[PDB]
Amino acid sequence: SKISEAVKRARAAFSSGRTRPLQFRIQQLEALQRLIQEQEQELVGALAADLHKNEWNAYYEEVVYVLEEIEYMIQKLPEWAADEPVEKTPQTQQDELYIHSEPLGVVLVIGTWNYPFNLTIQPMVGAIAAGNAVVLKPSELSENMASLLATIIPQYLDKDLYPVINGGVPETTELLKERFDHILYTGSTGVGKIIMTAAAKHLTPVTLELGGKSPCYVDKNCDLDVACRRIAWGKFMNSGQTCVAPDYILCDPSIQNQIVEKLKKSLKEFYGEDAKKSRDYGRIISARHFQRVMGLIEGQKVAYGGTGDAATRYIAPTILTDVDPQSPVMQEEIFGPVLPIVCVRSLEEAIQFINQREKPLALYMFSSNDKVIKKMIAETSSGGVAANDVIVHITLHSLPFGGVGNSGMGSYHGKKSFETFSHRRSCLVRPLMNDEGLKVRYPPSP
Amino acid sequence: SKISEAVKRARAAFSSGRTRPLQFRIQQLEALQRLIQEQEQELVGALAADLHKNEWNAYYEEVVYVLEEIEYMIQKLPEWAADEPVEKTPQTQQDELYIHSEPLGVVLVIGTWNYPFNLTIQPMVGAIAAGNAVVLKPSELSENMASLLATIIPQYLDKDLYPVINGGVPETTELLKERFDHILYTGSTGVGKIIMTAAAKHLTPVTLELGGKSPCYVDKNCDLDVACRRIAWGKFMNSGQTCVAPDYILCDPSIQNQIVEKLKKSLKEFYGEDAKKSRDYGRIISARHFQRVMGLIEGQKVAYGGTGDAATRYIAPTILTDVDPQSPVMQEEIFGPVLPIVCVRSLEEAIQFINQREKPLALYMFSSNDKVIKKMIAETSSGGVAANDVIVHITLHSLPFGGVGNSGMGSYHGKKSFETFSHRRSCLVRPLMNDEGLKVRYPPSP
Ligand SMILES: CC(=O)Nc1ccc(Nc2ccc(S(C)(=O)=O)cc2[N+](=O)[O-])cc1
Ligand SMILES: CC(=O)Nc1ccc(Nc2ccc(S(C)(=O)=O)cc2[N+](=O)[O-])cc1
Repeated sequence: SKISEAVKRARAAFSSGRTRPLQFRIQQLEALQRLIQEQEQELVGALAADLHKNEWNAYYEEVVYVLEEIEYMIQKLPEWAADEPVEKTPQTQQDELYIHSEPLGVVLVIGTWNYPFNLTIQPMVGAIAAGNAVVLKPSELSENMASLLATIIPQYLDKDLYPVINGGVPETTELLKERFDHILYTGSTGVGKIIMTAAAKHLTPVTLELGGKSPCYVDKNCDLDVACRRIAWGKFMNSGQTCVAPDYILCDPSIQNQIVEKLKKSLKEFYGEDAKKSRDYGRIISARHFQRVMGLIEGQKVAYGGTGDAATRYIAPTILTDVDPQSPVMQEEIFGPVLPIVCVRSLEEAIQFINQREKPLALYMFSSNDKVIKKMIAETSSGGVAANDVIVHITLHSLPFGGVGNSGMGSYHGKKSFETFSHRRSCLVRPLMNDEGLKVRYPPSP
Repeated sequence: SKISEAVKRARAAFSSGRTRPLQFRIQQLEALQRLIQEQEQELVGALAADLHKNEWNAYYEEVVYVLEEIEYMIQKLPEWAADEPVEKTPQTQQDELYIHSEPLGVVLVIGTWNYPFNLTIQPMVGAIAAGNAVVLKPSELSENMASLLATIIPQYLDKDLYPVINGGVPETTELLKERFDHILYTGSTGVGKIIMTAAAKHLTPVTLELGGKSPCYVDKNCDLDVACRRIAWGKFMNSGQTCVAPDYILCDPSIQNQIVEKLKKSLKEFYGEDAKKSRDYGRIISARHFQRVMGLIEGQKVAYGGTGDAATRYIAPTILTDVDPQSPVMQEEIFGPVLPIVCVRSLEEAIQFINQREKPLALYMFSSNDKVIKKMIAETSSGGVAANDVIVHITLHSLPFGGVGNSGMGSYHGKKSFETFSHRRSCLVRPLMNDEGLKVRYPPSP
């Protein structure tokens, strides 16, 4: 009964109080740091095999953000873990009022496949920092990374506290019968409901980082040269397989073709004339997803790319024009290198378009006008927002990353990770003295 | 069917953007303030009929805390709602980084019966302040308060935005099929799982204020006169029907009888020789609960009280001695005026006793030694903690109130209510100019 054994062993190890001193956690974190350094080439190998990442983007688009998180947490831990004194009242002057931070217990992190290292290990850094045992369940789709982590994690980190669980849906389903103190899951909206249903049975709090279609509004009087380069970058990295990728563009029909053009120009700079020959361009994860993505290109007006190779699972950077909001490519998260352009004739119409759909993980807008930015923000709802750039808003330690509605609940990154994986316990400490002022509360009343 | 209409009307009213300006929210809150003043005697009448509260404790043990919350929120709203600037990095100097607060949408508050006004309206204050539509579902067990709120709420507050839903389990069950943006529920652990299961279907975030047995540890060398007075107060108010009532006592067998004695002494001061003749002493809510509470007194060593009257649903303040941890009275939340005393022979044994059970909403300890206080806190887990008092820790605006594990998830009160009923949206605003520092990210890579 291996799953149950790993969980039981993790719980027992947590109960012994081993994780409580900050020294212990900082050292596990320092062990992770060494893992990342000593296994750099193996990590690159795994990412290359799974997603056709090269050595540069394997580091600068995934791994390096784990390191920065580790470095930041090690540094801020004593301050975060310290009891937090709070505002008193005229009646609680003599009292101590503070918030006490403590671990939840055993935490489950369920990873996903598009960034199989980062989206497994970054949440773990937080949960470790917060003093929890952490059970890991990597995605099977990132087969090479899943198998590597199961090997190297126990080589560096405490064996009982941080077990890795292998498998897929059947194994995952069985893991969710075990009692956890917190569950963090990154993946799809549909599975989020399953995680939550399973969590309810033990009243387990959850953090769900889910999906949706992240809109990208482009304004008329803005510099499209800068805009389209940034959009193309965030859209086409990892072959479009990014939760906060700009999924589609909204723009006035008068600027459509210029956008198409400036995108091509930027794409050619990134990946050359043929993207299949670029070491910087990725591949689709699985055969099933390759076909899903191809099927969305059908019956569409292609302005660029449009072709794919089933063997190596390559899809050329594709731009679609005059796209029908009801067509398949606009009815699901694309998660591939296909960028539809939908026309709207005003800011107000773009806002309405966004609000009639489920709330996205990210919302993007490009504009020189501060008032256009402020209005779209005030009148929409999304997990997070970036104006005049993409992706970057989820890499800053001071901005919590998370969804809302269908794109998720809860958040992590930086201090938020510590908070998410802790219980914040309200404490009141009074002196035990006969206080004559408190005698009014006691019966009988006058 | 008319449940569906109320929700739809509430959603449409929220969609119109009516709740967004702070002016509107403050107005609704000022209307609630008016309600509490103009309906003071009707509220007292309802609480007297349901729980045998008198006019003094109806106000000072319930209603006054709604008022303080309203006054505090009105005052702090502009500050809380304001965009919150966050720490920058050397690379985001030119940028704007802030957290934007926005309503979730339509909020459901499901109330409970023991404090049928406070535990319905206090959460509502927060959800209103945060700019949501708020659907209310009062507990049917507090039949008089449930029926009153359905009458008076629409007289003072916006009719579409803040509907009251009448009924019980069947009506509640049907309400949970509707799509909400947040659900707050106060009640039992068992029903919490149902709420959460229903919430998963729409990925609705939940705040669960649940139950458990709140322990009260009494140390050997502390002044038992002050201790037992405070314990008896918190234990026996509202006839023991309090989520954060000290449920049982843990103490060394050497101080047991003194405790029993000092409790009697305090009880006699509160409610006279016969508590049935005191207008300050409450009654059990329902016939079903009266019997539940009586059945827990059986086969137990009674040291005081022990008798009850089925007609008026009165149970005398009861103290049980040398109680077996395995007996019924120690295997469920008492929620009645029956105080068991369980013997432990050390602090370490008390800690172990607490940790082997489900996590309680509150943990109480009485001691002159701060090192004993600090140790029990560090080595246990509970929703909140009070040392050398009871109840009071959940009445301070700066201490979030909520559970952990089986005692619940999430929290509210003060600023936390505002946060809980909002989405905290991370915003990054960059200038749309050229940035040569950004060039390093674009392919082709080194
Ligand atoms: C900031 C920058 O220049 N480049 C850059 C490149 C890649 C990333 N990574 C990155 C991008 C998106 C996502 S997600 C959650 O939307 O799938 C996750 C990561 N991640 O954590 O690895 C983050 C930043
Ligand atoms: C602070 C003080 O002296 N007395 C005092 C007396 C009564 C209360 N009320 C009070 C006590 C407990 C609970 S609960 C959630 O545990 O059921 C709720 C309320 N309530 O309705 O606000 C709060 C404070």
